[PDB]
Amino acid sequence: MSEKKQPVDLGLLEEDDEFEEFPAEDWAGLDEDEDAHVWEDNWDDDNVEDDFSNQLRAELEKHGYKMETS
Amino acid sequence: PPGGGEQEPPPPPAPQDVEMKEEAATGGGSTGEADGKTAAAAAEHSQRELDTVTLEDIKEHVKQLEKAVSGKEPRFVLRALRMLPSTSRRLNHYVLYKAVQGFFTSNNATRDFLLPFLEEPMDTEADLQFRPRTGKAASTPLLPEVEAYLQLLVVIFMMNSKRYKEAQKISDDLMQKISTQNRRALDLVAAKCYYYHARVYEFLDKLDVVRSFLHARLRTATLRHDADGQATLLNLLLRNYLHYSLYDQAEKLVSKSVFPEQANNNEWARYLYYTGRIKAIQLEYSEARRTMTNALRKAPQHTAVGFKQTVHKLLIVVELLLGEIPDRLQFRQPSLKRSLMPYFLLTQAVRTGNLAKFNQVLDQFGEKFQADGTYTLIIRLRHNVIKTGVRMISLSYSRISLADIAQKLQLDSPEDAEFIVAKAIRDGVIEASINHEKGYVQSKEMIDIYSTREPQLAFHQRISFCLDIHNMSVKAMRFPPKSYNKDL
Amino acid sequence: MYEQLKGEWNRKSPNLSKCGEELGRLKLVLLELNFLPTTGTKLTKQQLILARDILEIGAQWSILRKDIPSFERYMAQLKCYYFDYKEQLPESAYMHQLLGLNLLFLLSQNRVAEFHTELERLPAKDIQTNVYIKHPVSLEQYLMEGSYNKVFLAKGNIPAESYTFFIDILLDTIRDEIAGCIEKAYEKILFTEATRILFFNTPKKMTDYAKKRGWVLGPNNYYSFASQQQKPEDTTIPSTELAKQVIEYARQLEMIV
Amino acid sequence: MITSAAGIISLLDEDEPQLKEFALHKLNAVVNDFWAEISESVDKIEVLYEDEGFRSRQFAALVASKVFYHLGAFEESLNYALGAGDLFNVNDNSEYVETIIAKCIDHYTKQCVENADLPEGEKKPIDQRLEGIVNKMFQRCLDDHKYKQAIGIALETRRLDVFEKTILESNDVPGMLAYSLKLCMSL
Repeated sequence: MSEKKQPVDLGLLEEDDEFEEFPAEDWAGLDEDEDAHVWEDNWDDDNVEDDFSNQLRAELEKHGYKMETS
Repeated sequence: PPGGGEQEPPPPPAPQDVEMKEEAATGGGSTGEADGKTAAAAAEHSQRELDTVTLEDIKEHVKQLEKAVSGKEPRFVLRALRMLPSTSRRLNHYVLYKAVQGFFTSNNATRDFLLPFLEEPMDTEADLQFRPRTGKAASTPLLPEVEAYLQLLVVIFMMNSKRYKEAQKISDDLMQKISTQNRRALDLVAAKCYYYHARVYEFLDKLDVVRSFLHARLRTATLRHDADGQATLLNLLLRNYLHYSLYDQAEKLVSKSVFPEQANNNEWARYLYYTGRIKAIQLEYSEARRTMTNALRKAPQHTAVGFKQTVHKLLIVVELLLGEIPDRLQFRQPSLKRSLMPYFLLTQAVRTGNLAKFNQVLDQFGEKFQADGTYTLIIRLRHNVIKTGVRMISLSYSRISLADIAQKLQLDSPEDAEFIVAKAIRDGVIEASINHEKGYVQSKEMIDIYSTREPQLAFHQRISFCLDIHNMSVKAMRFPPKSYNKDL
Repeated sequence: MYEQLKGEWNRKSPNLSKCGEELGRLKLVLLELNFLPTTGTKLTKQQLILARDILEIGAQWSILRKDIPSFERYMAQLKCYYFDYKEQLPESAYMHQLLGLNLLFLLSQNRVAEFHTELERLPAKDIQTNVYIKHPVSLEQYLMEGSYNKVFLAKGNIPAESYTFFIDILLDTIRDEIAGCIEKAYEKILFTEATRILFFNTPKKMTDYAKKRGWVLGPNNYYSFASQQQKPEDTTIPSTELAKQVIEYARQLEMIV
Repeated sequence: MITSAAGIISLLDEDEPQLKEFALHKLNAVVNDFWAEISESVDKIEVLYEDEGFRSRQFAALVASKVFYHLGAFEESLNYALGAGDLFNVNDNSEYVETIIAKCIDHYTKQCVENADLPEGEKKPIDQRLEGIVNKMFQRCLDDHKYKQAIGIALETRRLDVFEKTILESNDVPGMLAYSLKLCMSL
């Protein structure tokens, strides 16, 4: 049919009318580091990145202190 | 006054040529194509009419045409009327009535002349001979034009268009079952009608009329159908069954019949998403995963973007149930991206699986995914967290500690450790060895693949199934060359 | 209308042989009174919703007498007045009570997939702050946990609501599966964990399950046999069906030719 | 009226048939709505049909005969439309009645070809109500004959006295014998 795409796209225009170019520019803050970098790698890098965005992000600086303590 | 007054009679005089040329091209192309033998040549205008419909779905047609452009509305087909022979003076008339509106002006209006659209369908639609194909080829394209802008009391005008549609053709028909190319057209044409004022239907009403008749019209085809249009009429029934049916003793496995040759190069995808949406509530892990991902991968023609966010979103919604959640990886379009822009923090919050934090995280910014309705598979997710996390424990080492991995699973007791690990053991999805020598629980955790482990029996079935798919594809390169050399 | 019916209605009758006469009596009165919902003239909602109510409390004594085909009979007939087109039907205060025992019945009969597809209609936000509105689905998410310890500690967390014995009907009808899955016994399991996981000191599990499982009972251990013992195939019969595959490859490759 | 009612299943699974009978009556209204909700009670309908305990074999065999062609083969529907015994049924333009007399006529003349090559010995029984509802709609065509299909079906039915009543009231009798032999040498 593809006319049932129309109310789903009315939902999409409501989603784009939630925030008007606030997520395109702010998420483009991450996209400008992420544009033209292959985003299959950005899922692994986003995976371990968001995994370590909580804690122990760099952590290789700490392993030299983990030598004498462990 | 000079700005739009000088550019007013300029812009307009441009969709007139392509719409009149289009209706003469597909009208005279359809009648002039299948006129002699409609029964021999079939479905040649199937892709033509649907591609014109999807070609006119993105019409920017009426923006200013409420003001003094409405001469196109009282004019219509007017081809070869009032007498089937001696149409040469009517060949003069074709230029005449188009030329009358081109001398000075025309008395025009929008909402007055709607109801006497049945003046010619009382006596002669076009010719008194090709009345079915010229009747639907006359009426059915122009009804979404005037019944476009469904809002602003055109819903009642849509009801007038409904009863005119049924009243001339689809109350029963003029000849029950036409049994020609316009019967096969009238399947998806009448379907498309019912989808079009299905917005009128669900707008205020619900299931309680033409949908209940559509089972009788669904079986009035005699059964001898290829059932393509019968399947399209089934799709509105199943989408009607999406929002609230929940009973499974009819449509689920009962509606499941012969599974006819139902192709359309769209209807596999959207039919399959519909049955995967309803088969997604019992949490199908094997079947709906692969075939609903397949239905995501179908319909590449017009967009792969704007609609497949729904089969995609539902797909990853049921994919994170299994512990392994693949994100948006290989497809780059900023529609699915904004679709998962709320979903990203929680779908990355699947794998680490922290109970008390992510329980707050879901409902915390939960606006639209928890306003999407009744919190069902997310409420199964809320205790699926520790099951997918302990499935990652199954992807980790064997022995279960009482402090390290019990504390790590936020679950600090001897009983519940072996108990809920044992709830993963009663699944059968894993491989584990329940042993108590000193009280510690072992597992052999053998994830060894069938490489040097019964390979013949293992990809035995892979050989048979794969060769059947490749060899029915060999049938699919045998028979369409028969469909090439058939005409010559 | 035809008579009062309210004398023995609220009268909590221990004897249901008295209620069988009133019950089939109401079958004889409602026998002409159009069991199917009737939207004609719309003032029949009084007798149709009171007919709903007497089939509701008649279903209550139908489970008090513990009659299973009668139970799905009265629930399948009460759905018809629950599921109707007119939303002018006022909601029973005991409607969610009886639907909650319907969820009890679905988990009791192990039809729980149809519970899971039934889960869309029930959070309609009528109350949602009463504990019984949330109770069978929370108990079922405990089932998807499998956690019976929280259920067993949660036995007295239900108030003086009199269906805790019906919850005990559920606990008594799931211990076949809980005890069966804990005695699934892939390698072997020892008795002293079955001291805690298996139930109280009355030895009914080792009595009934010695005649149900019919296994070997060793020196204070629970033994597991017939586990991954199977000898692999001869490869000859699958070579014959592979030969039939070769026949069908000569067929499907070369039939029309 | 109803769509998803399963109380009608439990009433169909119930004795004291004075409650069964109007339940089946209200089932015959909602059958075109849902034949697949009846698909689970097909077994109980068959059980109350096969015995002669329940009094109406055609209220059973009509329901089963109208749910089978919605479910499966037209043979199994046909065995209960033809096996419904005496059926008081007017001619209607409804799909159900014309399909069951359609497959009835088709399988009837199927039997007539199956026994047209066997004049004697091992003759298969043909129930007489089949002859009645074939010749009832057939003679219903032969109110005026419609000047064509009397000899056509009369050759298709392979039966002996079916065509002497056609030529009794027949206009342009050499037109009917020449039209007749014209069809006969063309087959």
